[PDB]
Amino acid sequence: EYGAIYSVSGPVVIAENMIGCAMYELVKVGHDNLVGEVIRIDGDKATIQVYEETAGLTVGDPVLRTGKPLSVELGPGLMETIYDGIQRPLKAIKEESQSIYIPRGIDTPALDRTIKWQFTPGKFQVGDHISGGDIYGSVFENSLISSHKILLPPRSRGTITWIAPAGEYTLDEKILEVEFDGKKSDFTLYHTWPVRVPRPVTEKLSADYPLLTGQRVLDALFPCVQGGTTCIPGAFGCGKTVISQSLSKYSNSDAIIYVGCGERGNEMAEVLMEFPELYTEMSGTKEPIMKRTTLVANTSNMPVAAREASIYTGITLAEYFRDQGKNVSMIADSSSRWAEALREISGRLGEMPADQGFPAYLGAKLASFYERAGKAVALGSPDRTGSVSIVAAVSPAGGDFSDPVTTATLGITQVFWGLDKKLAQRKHFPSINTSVSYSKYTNVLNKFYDSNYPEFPVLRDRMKEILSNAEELEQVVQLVGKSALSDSDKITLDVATLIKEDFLQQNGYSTYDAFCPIWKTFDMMRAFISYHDEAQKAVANGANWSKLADSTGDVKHAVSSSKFFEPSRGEKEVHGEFEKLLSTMQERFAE
Amino acid sequence: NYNTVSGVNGPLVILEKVKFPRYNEIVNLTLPDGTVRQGQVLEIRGDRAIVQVFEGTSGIDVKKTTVEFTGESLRIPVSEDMLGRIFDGSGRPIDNGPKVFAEDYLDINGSPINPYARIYPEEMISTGVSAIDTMNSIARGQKIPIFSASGLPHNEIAAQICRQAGLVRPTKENFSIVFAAMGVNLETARFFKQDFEENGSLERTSLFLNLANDPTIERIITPRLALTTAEYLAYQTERHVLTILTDMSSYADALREVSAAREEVPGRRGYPGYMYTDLSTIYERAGRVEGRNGSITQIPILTMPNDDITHPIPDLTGYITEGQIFVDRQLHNKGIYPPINVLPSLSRLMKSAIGEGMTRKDHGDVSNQLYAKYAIGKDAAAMKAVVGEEALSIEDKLSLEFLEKFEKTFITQGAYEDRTVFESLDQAWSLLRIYPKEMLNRISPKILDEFYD
Amino acid sequence: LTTAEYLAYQTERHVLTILTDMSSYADALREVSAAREEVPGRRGYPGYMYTDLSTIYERAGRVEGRNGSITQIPILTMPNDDITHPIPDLTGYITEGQIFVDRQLHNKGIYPPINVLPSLSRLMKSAIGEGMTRKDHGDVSNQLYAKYAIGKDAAAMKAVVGEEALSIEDKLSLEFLEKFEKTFITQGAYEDRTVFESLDQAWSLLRIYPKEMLNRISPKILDEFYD
Repeated sequence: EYGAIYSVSGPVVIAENMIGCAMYELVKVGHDNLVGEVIRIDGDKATIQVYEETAGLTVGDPVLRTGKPLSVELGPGLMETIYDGIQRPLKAIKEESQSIYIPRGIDTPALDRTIKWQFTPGKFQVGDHISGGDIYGSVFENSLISSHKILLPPRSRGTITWIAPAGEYTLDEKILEVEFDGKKSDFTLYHTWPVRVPRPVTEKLSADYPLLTGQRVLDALFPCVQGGTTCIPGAFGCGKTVISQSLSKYSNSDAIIYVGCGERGNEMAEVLMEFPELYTEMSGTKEPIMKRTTLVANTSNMPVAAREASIYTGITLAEYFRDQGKNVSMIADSSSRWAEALREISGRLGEMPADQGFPAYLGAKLASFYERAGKAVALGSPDRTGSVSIVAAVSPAGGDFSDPVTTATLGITQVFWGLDKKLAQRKHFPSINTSVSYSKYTNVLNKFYDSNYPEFPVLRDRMKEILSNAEELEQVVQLVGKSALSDSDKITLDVATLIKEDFLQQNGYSTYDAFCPIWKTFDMMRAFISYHDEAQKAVANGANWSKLADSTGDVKHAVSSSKFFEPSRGEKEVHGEFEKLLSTMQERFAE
Repeated sequence: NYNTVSGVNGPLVILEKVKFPRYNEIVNLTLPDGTVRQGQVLEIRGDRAIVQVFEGTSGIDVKKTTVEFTGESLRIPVSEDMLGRIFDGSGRPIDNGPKVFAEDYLDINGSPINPYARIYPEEMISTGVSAIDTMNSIARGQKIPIFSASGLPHNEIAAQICRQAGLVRPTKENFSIVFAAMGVNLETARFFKQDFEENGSLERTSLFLNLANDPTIERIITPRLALTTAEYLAYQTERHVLTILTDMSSYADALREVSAAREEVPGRRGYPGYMYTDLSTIYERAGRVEGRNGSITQIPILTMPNDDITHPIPDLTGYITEGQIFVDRQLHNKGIYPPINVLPSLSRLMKSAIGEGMTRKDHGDVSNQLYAKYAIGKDAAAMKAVVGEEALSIEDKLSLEFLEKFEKTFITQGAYEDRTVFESLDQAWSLLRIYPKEMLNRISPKILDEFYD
Repeated sequence: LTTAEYLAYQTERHVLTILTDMSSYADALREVSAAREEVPGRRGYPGYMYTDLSTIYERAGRVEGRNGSITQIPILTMPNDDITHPIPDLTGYITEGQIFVDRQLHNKGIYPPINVLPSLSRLMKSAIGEGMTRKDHGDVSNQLYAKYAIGKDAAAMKAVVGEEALSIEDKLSLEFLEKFEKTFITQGAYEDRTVFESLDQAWSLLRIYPKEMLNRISPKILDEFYD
């Protein structure tokens, strides 16, 4: 039944004859059909909360209700397309309306209906048993990734009747006619899924498959597997953007879904301008990073509902890509903005706050957002394996861990890698605290890495113990003195100082240090461990510390150069250098 | 069955054209989309009724929804076939097994044990831990909690407890436990699953698992199902019943969520005002019944927010349950085996299992003396850290080395390694032997002459 | 705001926005929010204040394809001389950088009291350099700021052990602090000095220290500037 606004108080508007509509349901208010959301419902008069401007909406204007909740369009035409908090293109809005401002109440499709695509039936015929997730065809979408698999939408099971494949069609065209127990039914290449409901899968699993960060320290200390969860600080000017972009470009995941909550205009504009500038490095040179990825941007002026729930839409799209059987990753910028917007939404819903101005559903929403990710097997005949790696940043107002955002971020994410501004102010590489860095995925990742015989865990824990002993030595150096220690302490301190330069630090500006392969980092840690062990063995061989430090300089200079010279195809070349380190031991048996 | 519905606001429901509704009555809600969601009645006034939806009011039509009201109170299909099979927070099978045949239909609310019918705590048990033996004793059938912090090895240490429980207890017929999770993590779910599988008790134990992905109502109802199940095991089944409940923090925050969703007048720290009694619902259910075989031993696990032991969650936990076993973040980052805080941790009945006739007469006095040496060692540690190493007394350094050794040796044994109570008493006598003759003022002359080799 | 908006997207001209007494506008917004008879939030302020400021400070920026740009620099009084104030906390994470006021510098009978520690701007990276402001801008700014900071540390240290214990960098920072405070800090009431006058006065005032006394200076800059 068509609704009619009988009351308007501020942003909230109550409309009668809305009994047909449901709770938490989207609606078009006023004669302009402005975007809105239904909050409560009393009989035939439902109370709706408009996310847009309430100005211009008057009495007597028929309000049409969607009768369902907020959703998004998954399918072809989605990739290489920028979107807003409301899941709307800014570029297409500026191209169509040709205006520098965005009107309130305007509406446009998320996916382009003006884009024709060439589709072809892959593994689905007429009469074959298929279900939700089962591949109904294949159509080339991006210029980077392989043809996007168009599958029969969820809750649809039957025998195929009329197939429109192969052929050229748009996103508004039905690519299949399925015959179910409900007789004749229509299915298209494009689908629509609720933003509040995560994408359905066949079976859930734990992620033992490690994701390559491309950074040495990121993959070594606090590694995040594909499907895994990782957290960091959202401090501006702390160089979070560089680490984020380097992570997105060097990611081992197939796709990346970037979702911002809110921020200053300069940051959002800088990201918006610098996004498409990245180029691919797979097949020589494919398309830009913006083509095989999805972007949802919402500024501070955007609605709060388009903030706290934007992460839900982005995660819905990422899980939709994870429903297609491809490993993906979800990046979230300034989650504290979605949390504060959730606080304002808490003030708007009348829900009594819990602590520090946080809503009641705090723990529930955080856990729901953190548990939607992971590596699993999607539903359907396809039986393809997929993953979704959640990566979040929390930027509390006071910076205190007592804030809801901080406790929730530390609690939900099983892996926490801290970014200290002082560490970036130390004239070093990407900022990470050596003391506060921790991850709970160490056991499973270590046991899984034993399959490929790539064992970091031994050298990781060893270098950790070395960094700790060096930390105690540093605490002692500021207490008594630096000249009063033993030989082992000096070797540990020197190894710690050396590890912070040629090992841990990797410049993304260089060729070989931009993305460090598993073999590169493993060989670096192996060579470092070989040098430290050779020094420790030489300490018991009767060699002087000064003479050793002077003679073994070549081994250090050779080990420091293992971070360059591009491609790691010749890792054995490093092994010889390691042997040279052993030769230093032979040099320590002479002088 | 009334097909008439009136209003919907947030996560709740209101119906009309009905009468004689029951408090906390089971009600089946059939939505417009065909979705069948279970719900409980909130209040009833005249021809109007108000109920709460477990699955939420999301995606539900007002006039197109139908509802069948059973009218009976909260009802669960309890049986003897629950052992070895896994159940979800919603009661539905998560083990992908067939329909479970119910032996008896009983209220999940649980019935308070009559005081005269209540039997006093007795005997003893071996948890495989020296701290679960020496410092704070654990009676069989008694109720003691575990207070941990977020990120700490709560699940792993608890796993050590559940794994070493039935193995060590016989040294004081295998022990049967019950696993319960309310709004818990998938990672913790996998860890607990692998733990219960490794213990091999999965066949002899039952599991009620409510995922965090599931609703809050299911998490709050999981504890009730576990209460009725453990009650049926400790009374009807007449077997030794261990009760393991986890993620009390999630149930607490969810309780605050339900309390705020009704916009009710909140108490301290935003929780419910009936919280003392709400926790006491499943808390006071533990104990022994005179004349009836078996008992229900409650070993709950909760997580203090921001690792704060002064938090209202832990305060209310101590105010509800009697005694608790603390897990400190201070000793968890020290790298030693599982981090029990000697100060905060205490037992409900530590005098029941001590003395001759139970275990030995060398237990309790040694506990008081060791606790004294440890505390004196802590104060002396602060004093030593303040003034200096040459500024502290002899007792200061002696108690310091004694506490350090007590932490490195006595406190550190192992998770999969279950230390017998006798080994605990021997290692304790050897730890106390490190101290001087005049060191222990809490010990008797006979025990002092006996313990020294 | 609409007035500044008309001279940017339509009229296409360079604009600058300035808001005075945002605290009074906050109390006014408090009465206006109470006009809906809603129960106020913490310390008598609306919970939607984040969005209220979000529709305000978002009126500044540069537009693509439009020559005219609008810049805004608001002003607000911190409550009871406290940075914990809801106003300061709201504009803190929202706006880029903050210009504070030192009550000590205003009550000492000196010029504009912006504390050098607290003074910061996020767009300072794009507003300096060759072709923007000057090549002597950023490095000498950091050097002067470091001189004032270390000068304050030396001010406290000399207030402890006395002036007889003054070290090289300590005394250098003492003179640098006294100078920067009584000269660099001093601007004027109606007085507006050019950026060139700023760079020149900066190099000249920092010239009091030797060439190696500043570790905040680059070699190329030191060779192409100092004269």
